[PDB]
Amino acid sequence: RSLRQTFPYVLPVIRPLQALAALPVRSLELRSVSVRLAHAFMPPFSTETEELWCAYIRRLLANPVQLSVDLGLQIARLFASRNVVLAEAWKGLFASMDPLLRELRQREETKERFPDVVLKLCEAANRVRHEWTWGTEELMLYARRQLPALEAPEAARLLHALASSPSTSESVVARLAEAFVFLWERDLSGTVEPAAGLQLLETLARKRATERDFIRDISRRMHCYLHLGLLTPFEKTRLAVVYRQLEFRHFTFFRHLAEELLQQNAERQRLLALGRSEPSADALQAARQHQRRQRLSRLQSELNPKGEWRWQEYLRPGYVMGLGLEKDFSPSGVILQEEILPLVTREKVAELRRGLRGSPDAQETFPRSEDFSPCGIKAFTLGQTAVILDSMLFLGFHHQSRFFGPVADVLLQRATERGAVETLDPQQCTSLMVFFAETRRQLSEDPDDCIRRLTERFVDALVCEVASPAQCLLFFKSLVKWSATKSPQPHCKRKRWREWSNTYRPLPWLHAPRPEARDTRPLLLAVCKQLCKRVHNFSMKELTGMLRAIAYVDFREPAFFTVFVNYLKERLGEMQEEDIANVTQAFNKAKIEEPHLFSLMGKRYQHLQANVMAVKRRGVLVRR
Amino acid sequence: MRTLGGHPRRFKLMGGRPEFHHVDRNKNGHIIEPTDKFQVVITTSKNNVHAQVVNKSRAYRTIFGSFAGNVGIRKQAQQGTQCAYRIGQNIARKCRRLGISQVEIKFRRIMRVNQLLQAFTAHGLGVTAIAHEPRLPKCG
Amino acid sequence: IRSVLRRMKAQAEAAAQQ
Amino acid sequence: AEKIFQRVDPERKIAPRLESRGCYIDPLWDPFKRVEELQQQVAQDLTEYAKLVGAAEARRQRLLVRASLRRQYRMHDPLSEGHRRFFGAQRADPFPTPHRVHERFWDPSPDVRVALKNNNVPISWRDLHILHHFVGENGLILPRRTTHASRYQQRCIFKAICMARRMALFPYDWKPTQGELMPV
Amino acid sequence: KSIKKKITGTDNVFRHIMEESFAVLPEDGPEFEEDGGVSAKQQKSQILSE
RNA sequence: UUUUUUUUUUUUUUUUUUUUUUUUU
RNA sequence: UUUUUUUUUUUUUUU
Repeated sequence: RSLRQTFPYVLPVIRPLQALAALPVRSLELRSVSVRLAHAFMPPFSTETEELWCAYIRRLLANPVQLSVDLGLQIARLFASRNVVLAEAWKGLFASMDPLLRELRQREETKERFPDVVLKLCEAANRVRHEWTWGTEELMLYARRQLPALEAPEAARLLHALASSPSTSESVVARLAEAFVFLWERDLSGTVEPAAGLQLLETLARKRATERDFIRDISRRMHCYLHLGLLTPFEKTRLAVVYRQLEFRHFTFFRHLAEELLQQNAERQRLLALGRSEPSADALQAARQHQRRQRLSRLQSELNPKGEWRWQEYLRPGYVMGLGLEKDFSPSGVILQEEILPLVTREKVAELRRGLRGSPDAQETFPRSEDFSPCGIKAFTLGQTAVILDSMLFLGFHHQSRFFGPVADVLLQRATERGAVETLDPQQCTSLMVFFAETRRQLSEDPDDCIRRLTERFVDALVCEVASPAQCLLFFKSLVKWSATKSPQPHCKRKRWREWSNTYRPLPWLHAPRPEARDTRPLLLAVCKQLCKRVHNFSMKELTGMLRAIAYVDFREPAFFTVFVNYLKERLGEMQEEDIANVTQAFNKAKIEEPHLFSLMGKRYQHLQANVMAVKRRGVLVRR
Repeated sequence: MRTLGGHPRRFKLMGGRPEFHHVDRNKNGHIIEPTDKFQVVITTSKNNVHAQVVNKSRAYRTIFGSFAGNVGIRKQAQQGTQCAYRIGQNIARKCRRLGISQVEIKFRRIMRVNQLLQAFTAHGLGVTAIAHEPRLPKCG
Repeated sequence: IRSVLRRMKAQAEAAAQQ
Repeated sequence: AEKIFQRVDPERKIAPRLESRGCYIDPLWDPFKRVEELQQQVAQDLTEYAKLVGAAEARRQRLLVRASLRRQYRMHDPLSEGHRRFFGAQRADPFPTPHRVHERFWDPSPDVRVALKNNNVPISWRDLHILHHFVGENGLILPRRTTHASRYQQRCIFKAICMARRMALFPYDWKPTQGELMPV
Repeated sequence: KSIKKKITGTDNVFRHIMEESFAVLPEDGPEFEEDGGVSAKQQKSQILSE
């Protein structure tokens, strides 16, 4: 790295003024300050900082690659702490440990082999949404042989990892779960806490399951803590997320959250009429953000006595996208809000009601790990409101005009507020946009400016590669829906006749340049450039939706759509029925008539529809 | 002499145009889309037999058809079993040209419905479902 | 189920006693 | 045995009603009592949880018993099809019974027999949930040799179904749907 | 039915009842009773104590 | 005015004016 | 070309 006129950081190559001490032709004692000082001295990985390489242009480690027994976990953790998306990082590391990990079976036939090298390494890799086939097989196999042996605590963590592995089959994973439940049913019924309870349900959410009986029990205990006023805001929001995947349509629970928002808005407004204005949640969250940056700067200066750092908080360990930071919340609830609504029920009490109609058994104890009282933030934040609201929409709660009305109004008030769309994780930004589009005819004032600001930040996050394909697919699919009005224009032949049509609102803030900003490219071309550069990372269901949306903003670029013709032909068999309908619309709208691809797609669609019988004026009669 | 398996009347009007030229298209200009459903309606009789293709994705719009006179069979030769078999082959062969794989089969009678079904399976035109809706009188 | 259980139980005791 | 057991109760299906054994077996002479004693023994016998090998191996063995019982769950029903599958025996070959029989002999199915009485109430056009059984795939009226009904009620049934069609409350060439099985 | 031509202009009554029923019986509560139905209740009247 | 064929991040999306007016690919 | 006959004709359509 000869160029050093733009990155004045510590450790230029390896040593401040040396390169491996000019060793001849062992390499641990004189270089242990490489990883140690690289933990808080390098900006996050992105496109503008290509000089940031894990291997440092093939200089470290590698010329056989050895001597990695010590710095095995440290190295791994580093990668995961900054969201690296470079291919020549993982392949090299894995290979290096080939002789070091396979040789650890001495005592099996000094740390511990599974939970201290395989389980820890897998976790790190998973966070990065990386492909690791070797790790899947080895971990899966081990679980299948010593399942019973493992204790409850170990089982819980083990299962979590597996569940978080899309590579793994869905049939196999499910089976194993049954054993765990059956073995551990009574033990885990009263001696549980919200912190650990959520972990269990996550397994069942990301993977298909039929353990309805078991799920109900867990939820019962959780609601107990809610009535007692012990669940933290972090936990409250977390519970809602999982519910969406499980399609748990709970009335008494959702209603509580609905009313909680109402009181938050009301109380604030009341105090504004007298003179005393309590700080908002939005500002509190951002207030501590500056402190974390202040301490980081002083630490570097003290350690070295002699922009790029934009998204440095979301990549920190322990931060959960869509909720916030774990150690940024305090317990609150019935002690500070409504005390009436959710119906508490305990193990003891449940028994009584079981019979006729007309403390020693159950004991709830939240504080076990650490004291939850940092005098930080209270109540829900601006961004926390959006995430919770999305769940309701999915379930179909907005239909019922009982509670969603007032709730929706509250959000819109704060949404259009000045300086309110710049402090929130990108995960939350996707949910907020859905709320506006889901109810277009039930809003007080058209938030045209809100969409413009939100869209600007969404392109910025996608360019840095800090968003998963699934999270980036909702914003775009839902944007077209918002900018669309159904009308009944007169027919071509008979003017009295009517036919329903679609009209799309024009956009005048997506095609123009941005000379003021560093990125002179527009918001539309930037999305396309990144999509084609990383087409392989996107799945088939995640590719047709993004392409279908680009053509809806009048993108007359036949060359852009001509790159995917070779990619789709070689992967036609892996295409679902929904994928066919989401790809033809795009080419036709842009006036791109392709006969070599459309002829082949006709056969695939008909073959899938070979097992559905539909008759006239009756519908589908026999299916499969 | 100089026999041809087609329609002499239409052959005289030939002017070098490609196939499927007079057939109407859609707004997008595509003759056929990948997402579509077809249901051939076959009607039998004593001498001749007709079988037209109906597209269920275009409000039951006909695309093309064939008859005993479109294969070079005339006079009493139509009554023979070969007349039905030849007609089926033309439909199956022409189906591959358009780009259709699965086509349903519908008929009212069961007299001359054996030669057509056998010919479809000998080229690639499969059968997904069989429909029979005999309109029997409900009064004397 | 009882038969096998009982039998198995005694086998462990004999080996452990030594 | 299966056929002879239907005459005692033609309005219900044969099943192992273990919950109503008191009316047929004396409480003191109940053979099920043995189960109670036996079940307690198995639990008690599991002294190995932590005595000799510890909990390490105890858990493993627990799964074994669950599998065994689940597999053999069909052993408690010789008249059921499960019994035959376990032992792997060929199907029976009953004598060919002629379809054409004199009116004196008739064995209507239990499901349709109860619907005919209709609680001693004649079937009318309002009983839409009962007329759906007396109709074929094409919507034609079944004969008296198929529905197995009396001469008097046969004429009444034909009138109820005929009127329902005139009122646009019954199909004309197919069977009714799940959304139309409700009386007036 | 997919087609938006069916009964639409109507009020849901089923939900109303259910909603009002949560006061007497919470959703998290049990779904079944030990006593059971008529078949179950007969058993308890026949079994004897030790 | 009448609606034809589908799916499941939703109440969603494509088509639309009567057809057919040629064999071997 | 269509219809019809054991076979055929009469009759009907006209870019």
